[PDB]
Amino acid sequence: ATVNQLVRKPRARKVAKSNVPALEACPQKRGVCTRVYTTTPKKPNSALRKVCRVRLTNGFEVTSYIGGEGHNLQEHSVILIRGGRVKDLPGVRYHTVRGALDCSGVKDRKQARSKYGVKRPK
Amino acid sequence: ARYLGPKLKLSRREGTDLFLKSGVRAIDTKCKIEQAPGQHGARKPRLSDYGVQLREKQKVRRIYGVLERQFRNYYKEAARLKGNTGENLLALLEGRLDNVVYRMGFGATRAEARQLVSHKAIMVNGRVVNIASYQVSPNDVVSIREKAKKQSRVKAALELAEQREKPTWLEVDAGKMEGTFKRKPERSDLSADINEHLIVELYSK
Amino acid sequence: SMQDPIADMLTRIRNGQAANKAAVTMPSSKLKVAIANVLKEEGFIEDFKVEGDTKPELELTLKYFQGKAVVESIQRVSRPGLRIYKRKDELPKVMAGLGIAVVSTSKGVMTDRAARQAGLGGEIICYVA
Amino acid sequence: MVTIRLARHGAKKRPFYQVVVADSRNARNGRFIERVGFFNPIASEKEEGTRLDLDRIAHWVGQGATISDRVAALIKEVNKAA
Amino acid sequence: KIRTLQGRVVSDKMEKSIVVAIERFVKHPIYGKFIKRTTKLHVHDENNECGIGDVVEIRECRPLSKTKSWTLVRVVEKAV
Amino acid sequence: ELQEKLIAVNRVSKTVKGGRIFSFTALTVVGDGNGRVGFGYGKAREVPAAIQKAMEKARRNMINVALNNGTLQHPVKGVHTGSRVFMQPASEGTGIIAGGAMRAVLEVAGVHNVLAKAYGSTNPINVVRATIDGLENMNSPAMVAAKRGKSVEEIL
RNA sequence: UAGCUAGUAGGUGGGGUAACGGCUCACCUAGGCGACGAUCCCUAGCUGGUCUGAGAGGAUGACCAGCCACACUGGAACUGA
RNA sequence: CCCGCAGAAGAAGCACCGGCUAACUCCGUGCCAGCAGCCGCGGUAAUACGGAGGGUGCAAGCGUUAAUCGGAAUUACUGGGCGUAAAGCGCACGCAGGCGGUUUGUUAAGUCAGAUGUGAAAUCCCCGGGCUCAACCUGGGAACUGCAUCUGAUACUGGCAAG
Ligand SMILES: [Mg+2]
Ligand SMILES: [Mg+2]
Ligand SMILES: [Mg+2]
Ligand SMILES: [Mg+2]
Ligand SMILES: [Mg+2]
Ligand SMILES: [Mg+2]
Ligand SMILES: [Mg+2]
Ligand SMILES: [Mg+2]
Ligand SMILES: [Mg+2]
Ligand SMILES: [Mg+2]
Ligand SMILES: [Mg+2]
Ligand SMILES: [Mg+2]
Ligand SMILES: [Mg+2]
Ligand SMILES: [Mg+2]
Ligand SMILES: [Mg+2]
Ligand SMILES: [Mg+2]
Ligand SMILES: [Mg+2]
Ligand SMILES: [Mg+2]
Ligand SMILES: [Mg+2]
Ligand SMILES: [Mg+2]
Ligand SMILES: [Mg+2]
Ligand SMILES: [Mg+2]
Ligand SMILES: [Mg+2]
Ligand SMILES: [Mg+2]
Ligand SMILES: [Mg+2]
Ligand SMILES: [Mg+2]
Ligand SMILES: [Mg+2]
Ligand SMILES: [Mg+2]
Ligand SMILES: [Mg+2]
Ligand SMILES: [Mg+2]
Ligand SMILES: [Mg+2]
Ligand SMILES: [Mg+2]
Repeated sequence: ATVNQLVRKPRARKVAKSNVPALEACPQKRGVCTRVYTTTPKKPNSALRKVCRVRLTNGFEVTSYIGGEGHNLQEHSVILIRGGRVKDLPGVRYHTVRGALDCSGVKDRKQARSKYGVKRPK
Repeated sequence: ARYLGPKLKLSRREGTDLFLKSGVRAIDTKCKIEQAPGQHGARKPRLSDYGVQLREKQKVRRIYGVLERQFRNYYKEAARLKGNTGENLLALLEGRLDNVVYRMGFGATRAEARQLVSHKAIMVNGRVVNIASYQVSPNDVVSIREKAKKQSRVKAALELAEQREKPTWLEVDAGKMEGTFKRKPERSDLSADINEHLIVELYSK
Repeated sequence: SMQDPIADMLTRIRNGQAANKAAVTMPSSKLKVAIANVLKEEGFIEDFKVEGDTKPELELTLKYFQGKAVVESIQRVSRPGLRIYKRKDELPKVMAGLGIAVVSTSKGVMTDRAARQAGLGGEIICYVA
Repeated sequence: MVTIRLARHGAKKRPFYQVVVADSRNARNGRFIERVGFFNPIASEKEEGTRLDLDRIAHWVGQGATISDRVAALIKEVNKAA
Repeated sequence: KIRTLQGRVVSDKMEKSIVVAIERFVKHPIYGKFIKRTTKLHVHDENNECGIGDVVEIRECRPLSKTKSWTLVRVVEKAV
Repeated sequence: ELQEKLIAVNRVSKTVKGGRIFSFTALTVVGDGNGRVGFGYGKAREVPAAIQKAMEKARRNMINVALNNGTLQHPVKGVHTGSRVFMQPASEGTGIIAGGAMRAVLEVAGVHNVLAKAYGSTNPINVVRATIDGLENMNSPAMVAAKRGKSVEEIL
């Protein structure tokens, strides 16, 4: 605080770590599903949330949510992951992209289709 | 790039008459102007500060037929220009070529005027200008070209305009079908129902 | 230790005004006298009086108007831990020109307005409002 | 050597040449010693379009500066017009 | 009038040469405090005339060694 | 002509043997648009009653403010316990560049051109209190002339 | 990361360079750098600028222009202004 | 770029609608399926999930993800703090360092003033001009808060001399 003190030792900028470090400042990244399973939510919620532990092209082993109702995923299924946490799966920091490589678009969706990789119905 | 939907729908939402119809027939006869559009029109929720500002901005945008990016650019230009920002914005909007054509009366609505301008019916200083956003300057003559001079729509529009209140900032010759844009209008010259201040606050959040 | 006599003087003035003291006394110095003179000229104090020979004492007579202190605020600016010097274009306007800023220039201690008129900057001693 | 030449500027299909003194080795729009005019080949009527600071050009030539053919033509035009 | 700098002789051991601190009283970029900064310079001095602690005026010249591109012009305040 | 506007309405609870007792507090601010501004803090079991109480309180205990041509007289700071506030006069046409509560208080007071910021806490009641205090303290050049025993022309 | 440096620091004399110079060599002196961070480690082309911000700052250095370095990797010179 | 031809003809989507945040209803499911930026929502009357109708916002784009600054006075020079919220070394001594009562003289290092040189062009900004308008291009200015040198002022700070 003292001007002398500042001169001696200046003020440190608060280095904020990223909350999506497997992306490595990429907007998406490709990976292979090591394992596909369901998991229980946190204490204000009950569900069986679909999630896949995925090995990324850059080495990282992350866990990724699978949004939408139903999915055509299994082991050795090449997917694109994006940023976003499930607040209620602890330690899940990434979403799968519905409507990418191995991942199919959601079946029978008419709204938020762009978010779930569904093509425009006739 | 243009709104192609229902116009009285827009008017009902705003509350006012936005002059989206020629004004032959009253808006009360063409629609429930008092009630807002849709299932939940018969309800007036209490509007937030943001909401009121947004509504005013929407009103002005609908009145002129400007989409948001263009409108924002207009606001920035106004802010840059010296003097009052809201006033400047209003002046720029007025300056637009489709608007001047409408004011002169070479179109019942601004939509009609815009159509004419796009379709190359309007000459600015003896030079066919095609852009509706073209800023008209002071002392600029703007005229119907002869091929569009035979248009029954143009003559009908002139009649309607004669019914309407004439603008002080233009001088128009009905037989010649030419009008001189003498000067950009002042805020006292434009309509009082527009609260430009709300727009300024909204784009200066 | 005493490390800033001007600051001490300013503090004394502030405390006197707070406490409704009629006069405030302190060890006199030439810089202090100059500052006091500037203050009197601008009308933030009623008077000053230097008294004594070996160790002289400055006695300022403080100024009140409606029961309350005339010098609303009085802050040191330049100080031993951190000197402040400004150029003529950078000279501050205290309270948007209502209050004065005592500036030590090459041509003696003067208010900011006077300094600006002359056309020279200097050590910004204090703001007074 | 030092030369006096046009540097292409403007937009596609709408060239605007800056007349610059420059060491011949340098690239067309690169490093240059002095900018001694401009030339606007699509300039309309009731527009100047050309402007060469002739005194500076004379000085550089005196120093020993070569002149581009186009720049020479421009100089000739300026002299005739004036 | 020639460009020249003054400084205290920090050392005079290396023969025909002295080291001359040229303290400058700069202001801090951010905090605005005035900090004493120092500039050591290897100065050439023929005849080994300078002592330690001596104030000395120096000018810049063609480099005389790996580190030595200054020469002394006049000594001042050469007390012990 | 006594323009008034309610800044914030907040529900507060008391606990009793039975259960919780809710009630509403309304912070309003009135002013004449020529200098006079006053805030009021009313409490009642229902919102309209609370607002009325607040309005009455605000209408009384107003305070005069030295305005120079619809703008501040000089840059002024103001504090009230957590709420430390800064507000600076600005050129005609700038508009009120001021937070929520702050914007309300300034507008009813009658300042048309200000640059404000609320530092510290932004708790509406405290922030309003801070702004009113700052506005009140702000003196005019006639005031400074009177204090220093000079003409206004000597001070400028 | 607290000590580092023997052509190391300076001198004299030869040689060398288009040019000053431990650039190089022989001898002499024992210096020189370092808490105003030497040395060591990690990262990085630099600038005009760019984005943001009321400003002070923060981040950044694609495009355009100035400077630098490199040309499969490691050395070397020749020709030549 | 202009002229002519035919005919509304060939040309509208994307997100969202519990609060923040502009925009609400019905049905389906029933802590499931699912949603989610935060707070949260769903356990059989869900404006929060999914469909529909209606609406809101942008529009040849609209969302999502990543990234930077802002808000964030949340590293606080401008512009924070430390009794109890995070924060006074357990206490002292003391080198470097930071700071220094009062008077006169001197110097002119800091400081201040003026000039000169430079601070490439582009960029930013101002007044113009050219593309039908805009973007874009462009003329002239302003700016480049800097650095250096010379000549001054000497109140303050520093140095030196005496008190
Ligand atoms: Mg960390
Ligand atoms: Mg739950
Ligand atoms: Mg577009
Ligand atoms: Mg030799
Ligand atoms: Mg030799
Ligand atoms: Mg690299
Ligand atoms: Mg590199
Ligand atoms: Mg800020
Ligand atoms: Mg590249
Ligand atoms: Mg090379
Ligand atoms: Mg090579
Ligand atoms: Mg290769
Ligand atoms: Mg090789
Ligand atoms: Mg050759
Ligand atoms: Mg050769
Ligand atoms: Mg709402
Ligand atoms: Mg949704
Ligand atoms: Mg059911
Ligand atoms: Mg139901
Ligand atoms: Mg919701
Ligand atoms: Mg829904
Ligand atoms: Mg900050
Ligand atoms: Mg704090
Ligand atoms: Mg504690
Ligand atoms: Mg203790
Ligand atoms: Mg002293
Ligand atoms: Mg000392
Ligand atoms: Mg000096
Ligand atoms: Mg430039
Ligand atoms: Mg033009
Ligand atoms: Mg002195
Ligand atoms: Mg002295």
